[PDB]
Amino acid sequence: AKQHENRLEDKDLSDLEELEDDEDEDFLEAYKIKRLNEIRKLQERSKFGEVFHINKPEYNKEVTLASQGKKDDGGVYVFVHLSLQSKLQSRILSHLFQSAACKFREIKFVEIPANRAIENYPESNCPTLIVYYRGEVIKNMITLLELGGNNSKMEDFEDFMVKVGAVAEGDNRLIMNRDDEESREERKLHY
Amino acid sequence: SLRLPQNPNAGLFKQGYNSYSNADGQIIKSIAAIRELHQMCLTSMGPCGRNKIIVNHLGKIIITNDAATMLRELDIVHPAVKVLVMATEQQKIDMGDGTNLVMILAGELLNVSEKLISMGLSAVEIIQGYNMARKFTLKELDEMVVGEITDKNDKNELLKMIKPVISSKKYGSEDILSELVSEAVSHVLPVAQQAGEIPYFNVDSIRVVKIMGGSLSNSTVIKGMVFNREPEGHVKSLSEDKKHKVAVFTCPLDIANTETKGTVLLHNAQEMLDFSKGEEKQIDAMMKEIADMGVECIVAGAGVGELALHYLNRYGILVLKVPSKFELRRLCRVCGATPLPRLGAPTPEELGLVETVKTMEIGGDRVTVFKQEQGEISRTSTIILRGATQNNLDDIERAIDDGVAAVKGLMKPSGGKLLPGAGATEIELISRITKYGERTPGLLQLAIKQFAVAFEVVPRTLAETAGLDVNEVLPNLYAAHNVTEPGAVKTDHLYKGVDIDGESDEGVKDIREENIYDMLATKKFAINVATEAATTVLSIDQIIMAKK
Amino acid sequence: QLFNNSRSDTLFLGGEKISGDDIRNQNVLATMAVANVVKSSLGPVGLDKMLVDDIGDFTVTNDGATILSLLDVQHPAGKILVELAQQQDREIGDGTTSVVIIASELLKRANELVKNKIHPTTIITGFRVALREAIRFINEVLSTSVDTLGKETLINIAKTSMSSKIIGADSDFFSNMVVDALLAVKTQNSKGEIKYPVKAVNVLKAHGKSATESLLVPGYALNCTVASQAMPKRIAGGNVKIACLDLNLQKARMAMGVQINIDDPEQLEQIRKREAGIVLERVKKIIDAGAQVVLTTKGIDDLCLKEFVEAKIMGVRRCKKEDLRRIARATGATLVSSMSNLEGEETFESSYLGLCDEVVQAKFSDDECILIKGTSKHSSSSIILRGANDYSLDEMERSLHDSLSVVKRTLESGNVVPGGGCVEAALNIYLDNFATTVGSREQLAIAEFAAALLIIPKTLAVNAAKDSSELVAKLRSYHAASQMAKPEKRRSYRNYGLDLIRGKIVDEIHAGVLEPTISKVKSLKSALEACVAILRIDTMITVDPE
Amino acid sequence: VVFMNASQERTTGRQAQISNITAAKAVADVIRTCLGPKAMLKMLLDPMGGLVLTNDGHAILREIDVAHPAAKSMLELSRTQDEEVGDGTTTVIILAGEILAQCAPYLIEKNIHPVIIIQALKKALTDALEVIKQVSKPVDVENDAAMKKLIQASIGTKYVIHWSEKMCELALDAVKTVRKDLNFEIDIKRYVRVEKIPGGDVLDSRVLKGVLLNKDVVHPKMSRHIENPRVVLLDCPLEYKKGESQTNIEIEKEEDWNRILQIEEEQVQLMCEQILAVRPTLVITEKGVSDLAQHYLLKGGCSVLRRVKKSDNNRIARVTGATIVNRVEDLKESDVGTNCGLFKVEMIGDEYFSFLDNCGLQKACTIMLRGGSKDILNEIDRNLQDAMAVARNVMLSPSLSPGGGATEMAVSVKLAEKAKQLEGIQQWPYQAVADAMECIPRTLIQNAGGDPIRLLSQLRAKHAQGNFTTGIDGDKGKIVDMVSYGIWEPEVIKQQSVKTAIESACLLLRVDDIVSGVRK
Ligand SMILES: Nc1ncnc2c1ncn2[C@@H]1O[C@H](COP(=O)(O)OP(=O)(O)O)[C@@H](O)[C@H]1O
Ligand SMILES: Nc1ncnc2c1ncn2[C@@H]1O[C@H](COP(=O)(O)OP(=O)(O)O)[C@@H](O)[C@H]1O
Ligand SMILES: Nc1ncnc2c1ncn2[C@@H]1O[C@H](COP(=O)(O)OP(=O)(O)O)[C@@H](O)[C@H]1O
Ligand SMILES: [Mg+2]
Ligand SMILES: [Mg+2]
Ligand SMILES: [Mg+2]
Repeated sequence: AKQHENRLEDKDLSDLEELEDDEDEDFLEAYKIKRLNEIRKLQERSKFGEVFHINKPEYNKEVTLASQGKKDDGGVYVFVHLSLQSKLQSRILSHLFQSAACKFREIKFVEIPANRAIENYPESNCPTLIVYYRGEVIKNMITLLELGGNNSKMEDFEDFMVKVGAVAEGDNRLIMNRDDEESREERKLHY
Repeated sequence: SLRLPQNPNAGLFKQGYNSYSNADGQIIKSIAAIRELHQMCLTSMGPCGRNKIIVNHLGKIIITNDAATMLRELDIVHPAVKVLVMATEQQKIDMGDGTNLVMILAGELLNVSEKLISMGLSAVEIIQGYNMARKFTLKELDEMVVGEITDKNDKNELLKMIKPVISSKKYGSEDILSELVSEAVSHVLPVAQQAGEIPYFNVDSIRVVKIMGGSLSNSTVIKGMVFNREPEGHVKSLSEDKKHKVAVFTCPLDIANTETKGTVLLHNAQEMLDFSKGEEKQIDAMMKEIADMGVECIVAGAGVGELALHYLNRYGILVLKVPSKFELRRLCRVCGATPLPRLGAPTPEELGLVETVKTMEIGGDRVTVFKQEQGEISRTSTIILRGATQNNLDDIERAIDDGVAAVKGLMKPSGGKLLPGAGATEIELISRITKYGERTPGLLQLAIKQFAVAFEVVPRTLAETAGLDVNEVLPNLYAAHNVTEPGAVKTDHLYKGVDIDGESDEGVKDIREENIYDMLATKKFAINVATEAATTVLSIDQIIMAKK
Repeated sequence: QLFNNSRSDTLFLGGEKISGDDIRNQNVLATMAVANVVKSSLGPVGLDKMLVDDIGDFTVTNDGATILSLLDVQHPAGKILVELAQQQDREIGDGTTSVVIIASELLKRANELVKNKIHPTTIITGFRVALREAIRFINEVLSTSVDTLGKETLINIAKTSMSSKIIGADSDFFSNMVVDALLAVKTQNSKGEIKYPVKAVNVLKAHGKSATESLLVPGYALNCTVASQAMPKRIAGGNVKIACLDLNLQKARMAMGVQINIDDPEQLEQIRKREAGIVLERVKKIIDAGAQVVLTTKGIDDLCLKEFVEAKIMGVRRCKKEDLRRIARATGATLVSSMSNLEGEETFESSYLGLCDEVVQAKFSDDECILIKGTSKHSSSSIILRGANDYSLDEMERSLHDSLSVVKRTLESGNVVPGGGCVEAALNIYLDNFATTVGSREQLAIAEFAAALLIIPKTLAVNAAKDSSELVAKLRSYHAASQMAKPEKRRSYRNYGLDLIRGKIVDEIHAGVLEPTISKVKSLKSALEACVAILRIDTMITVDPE
Repeated sequence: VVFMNASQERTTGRQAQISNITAAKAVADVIRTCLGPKAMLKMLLDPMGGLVLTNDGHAILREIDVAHPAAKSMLELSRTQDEEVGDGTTTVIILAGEILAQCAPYLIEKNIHPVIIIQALKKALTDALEVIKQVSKPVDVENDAAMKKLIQASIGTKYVIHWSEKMCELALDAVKTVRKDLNFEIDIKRYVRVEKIPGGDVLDSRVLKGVLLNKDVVHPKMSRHIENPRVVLLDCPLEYKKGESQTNIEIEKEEDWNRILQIEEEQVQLMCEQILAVRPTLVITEKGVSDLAQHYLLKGGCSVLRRVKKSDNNRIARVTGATIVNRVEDLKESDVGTNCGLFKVEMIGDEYFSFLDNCGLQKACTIMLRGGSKDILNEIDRNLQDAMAVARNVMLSPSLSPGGGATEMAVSVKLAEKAKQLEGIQQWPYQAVADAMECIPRTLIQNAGGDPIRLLSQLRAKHAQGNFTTGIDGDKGKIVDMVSYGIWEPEVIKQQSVKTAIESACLLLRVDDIVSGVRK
């Protein structure tokens, strides 16, 4: 049953063209128009793409209004970062935000100093990662010992975005699914 | 493609029924199924054989080195293996000797048949091959026989008979175990020399009573018998000579009650006064006729009343309980009494003769002894077998049954007709049967050849169990039978056999001076029933089972 | 053993508590339970075993190094013997099966000394004085390996390591192979100290003819496939240049976090061209250097393959880091991580290229291997093992890998001693006379230490399915006269052991079996240090996981 | 306190060897009837659902998952025999089973050690290769008439013996095409292509030296019949290649966006103009092709075919001699293929097929097999792999031996004469090797329906006279010499069989304990 679904489900618009000579045109082009429409929706939703270094008055808008988005429940995820330059984990998490911002343009990446965020915040609890969605806090994450701590990598951060429902599991942009071209080249030769 | 049709027209029979044809190597599997329990028999043949623990579902354990006994408790699934169980069961019932051999041969004939069926020999020719080998095998056993007993009772001749039999089951020490049997065999036999009467012997005459404690050296041979009974009234050493008399009654020592509604009836006080004293005077009057005959011990067959017991121990008459039929019949054969169920006077001709009845402590419990003397001998003697472990008592007791079963082999045929043991009788048939294959033409010669190869298991087993390398001990023994033109005419190369302990090389210093031999009657039916075990398994080409 | 003890009676521990001689007995059964699988694998008469992973996959193994590593044991006392088998494989590389049996019997034989109210501190002291007395006796009885004018001090050494394997019958053919292999891959370091890097030779898992017809390569064999099929497979002629590169040769993006931005669209195609051109400029200068064969750690894109196919260059992708160092070391080249120099310019010099006589690609049963032979600067070697399947060759791979470690030690240290349990039986006669001299309670410790050493020659006879006491009694008789030899050679009744194929006691020097003395030294200390670790434990405290 | 998560219990002693040897016998029983010319066929139900109808040993064993680990050593022998030669796979399994079956009653009965048996098999293997070298002889390799009967030997077991006259010419022309001069025969099966076309008739076939593509032209104006085609291989896509740097363009002026799409057209225009610098007529590319690039190639008549596999491009290169070049700037007249002809696209309703034909000695071809079903196409395709597999060894080495049980009987007769002459402890297992070679002749006889007890009895006396070429016929079961009929095989098949059979027995005989539960 899955062998028929893998022709369309496991191929993007660039990979669907492989089956142009083999499979029927009406079977293939019917799905390419569907996948083409999904690509256009992501382009319209790409309202972001760099870290929004904000300040508090604005928090009451950027962090929360955005989380409502269109309010068609067009919700928008907003990853906040209570930065603290003295901590080593904070500078690591700041690099992950800019790296993920260039890839996931639909998700908003927010950064602010922790001293300016909350009155007399504990410095030991920093860096803090909050995830808003439709005005509600989906995840109040603590320091990155859960995500490896000092040895945190980009692969661990992208895996966390899938757990909170920010990115799909089978997304082609994730490093877990985005296999290298040399990897797929060896598979075709050994097939 | 995803699923087969799963054997259509299978609803002809039930789902639990299964067929097993000769194809698909299933006859090889049946030979392999025999090979599972056959290797258990390899460690259990010979004097160095090892016993086996068999824990039943009830928990009753029996330790044993015999096959017919061990196969009774094991529940078997394969029907071809059950042929060996009933084949060895037939061996134990008829002759009581040579069961490991049945299994060992009927298993190796199926082993060498694994090579014959794989070569392409038809099953019909295989049965014809072993049958023609069987007729030549039984013929040559009568030809190469040497020695005979020629005397029913002798001290030295019985050592040649019993000792090689019990040497397999619980070898231990030779003299202390052999003397207990040879002494007991002489007691029960009706010797009667120079009369022309037919001899007679019963397997049920010699019986062993198990008593815990002591050691094997303290075992004695009792002339009479023994039970674990307690006298009711009083105990008596009976130091009075001038022998007592014996009266056996099968009915209980009590008033013979009416079988149909025995109930009192007293119409007036005159019968009430006399009914209590009438039972006392009636029971006393019956004891007067019994007591005047000079009897001092009565063996009862069932429960004895208290009023009858009060008048028996008045005159010092001993009471013995035997609440069963066979326990009462075995005692009459000792004293030679004829029981009568009536409560009257025993006849003087029917009264038995027993000199003394002692009560001593052997196993801590009360036992009653009936030792006779040299005068007025008796039969159905017992053997007091002392030991520490109850499991060892069971296997030694069945060794006496095998030894007593070997004594039965002298009565029916014309004589003893002993053969050389220690593999000499098996290795000699290999050369004779091999020469027989060369004389006969046809495709059956390979069946005759493999029949000789199957007989190598007896010397190969005794060499393996003895802790020796069979590759060097076996071909060293073939040199005694490969030889020719050697000096002596009166040739003594037939007594060469394997050796369990001792000199290197192994051809034994004859089985002679050693005084170990085998019986002809055991080898005849053993090869007959072993060939029938291989015949019925090889002749069948399809097997059908149910529920498993 | 009998029943479980009370669980924290007025102690208040979350886990289990046990004490007394019960846990000491459990450690003995624990060391004996893991040692029973090692018993049947000892000596040439031992048989192999197979471990199933519950997925169909299985592997045949004789040595207890990887067997105990695969057997996941949860009892921590058994883990020390598991790590002891892995420890002995790293340093010595042989005798992993013997330390487990020796360490288990030292604990088993010392278990009787525990219930005699001999303290473990006194027992190990009696073992340790027996140890250093045994090491000095081993240092007296051993022998140097130049030994004789003929070699065969290396042909005979291989037979001991090659015994108890599937290819022990073919050890006569493989004995010449291993000695010719390690003498080719020698090196120089520390101003005159010769070294022999183990695993430097390439063990290929080939299938085909047989283990007897395994051809020894006079050079290194690279196990990798060709990139394109239209390339030349065979390159003849002398002085074949070898280029060893590691930089990234496929087309890659810009720096790790930069973004390309341009206003004028006219130069948008030009920046695309130079990114495609800058990678081909590196390939242009290699062709100017004239490298016939080039090897790369990373991939090779199709933009580079067209230049190698045109100029008849052998480009091979998917090389590994540890291999190319041995290619450059053998062929005489140097490892090139990037093309640059102290000056600002970028170029490639001909001195970076190696030299070899012949390079041929061969295929055998779906195994493409590039045969590089005739290295001018330094020689190399590789062994193409051939058998039934890959899992049978894993035993042969471990058999060869252990053989290199044994032949490594006899050249690093010329002193050797005979096999067959000779030194194990000789120490018993030496320690019995020493046990009486010391007097007090250590006599039983030294005596039972000597009795435990006899388990090595006893296991050779038990696994042989022969009578063991006759061979041990005859070996005891000859060694008993060695201490009472009465010197004046006529110092006979020494250097004898068991011959299992015939079942006689003969001279091991003429039979052709030896072992280096350093393996006996490290095995005894590592076996006793493991015995010290188990004997000193009194009570266990197992905490359940939260 | 288990001490072992992986089989704390053990099955040691002799019972493990009974399970090993009996399992080695069971794998041979399911393919005992798969030998000789009257051999039967088998069917396998894979879990994916793709059925296959097979009689070759390698296809039977590889598609059967076995739970017994000791048996799996026997399953891999046909895999080893397949990749090495590709013929004679069934004989290795039954021969290894008979060696293990014959060597079974020696540890049970004689209690002889396994390592003594290991020495016995090596000396028997040394003598087995010696007498096979004596029985073998050379023949002429260049005689095409002689090569037909040798290819017909392995074909006689399979279904296509009825078309043996066509199959020999089909395989002999194919193996000679890929053959070249330089182990003196370095050609490989990977160059030989075999395309399976359902439908047609197996009698109508031919060996076309080319590469059969399974797709249509991309534009309808292109001519499907070219007299003098010119092949040019390419790896670059004709589409616009997207840069991996993720370049973003800041458009401020209005003419920038129009100029970008004009530069896109100008790049494809300049790229197509460089293709026409060498004026080709047939272009091949392994990647996509944009519709913009199709129009500019119409003026030159450059027929383009897209999404071609990487292996097919190499096969196109060896036939036409074209060089694979990625960039479009480095096209020269030498890069353009030559000596090609007969480019024609035959119309078939299922799929479009394009032929190629020739007028750097490496060559390739494509065998177009016609049949009645896809499953029997795999049968005839595997027979082609067996048809060329028997032909490689006669070309590699000129050595050659008889077959049909005669060469195996010659090993048993020679070993039996010296078995009594040895007179040692190893002679008992040495006799088992001589008895182990009797299964093959026996198997052949049994399948044929004859009585093996008397046919093999006179065969012993026949070989005792001093001849070796006397075998057993598979149809009627005579003792006629194989020189008349012509049953001959290479020497490499029998050499690999006795070597793999002995080496597999040494692996399995030295096992005494079985364990599981590791979960690596
Ligand atoms: N001490 C001994 N020396 C040599 N052979 C013996 C010795 N004891 C027994 N045997 C042989 O071993 C064989 C074992 O016979 P077996 O079948 O065990 O008798 P049973 O039927 O009583 O079990 C005998 O036939 C005998 O020849
Ligand atoms: N041919 C032989 N004769 C006698 N003893 C041998 C022989 N080969 C090996 N041994 C003994 O076997 C012991 C261990 O052998 P080893 O090669 O370490 O086995 P493994 O390779 O399984 O670790 C050595 O101490 C040695 O005395
Ligand atoms: N008509 C025949 N007459 C005699 N022998 C034959 C005949 N056909 C096949 N054989 C024998 O059977 C063998 C079958 O070989 P093949 O089918 O190629 O592989 P496998 O031996 O694995 O089945 C050949 O080696 C050949 O000697
Ligand atoms: Mg008996
Ligand atoms: Mg070793
Ligand atoms: Mg074939």
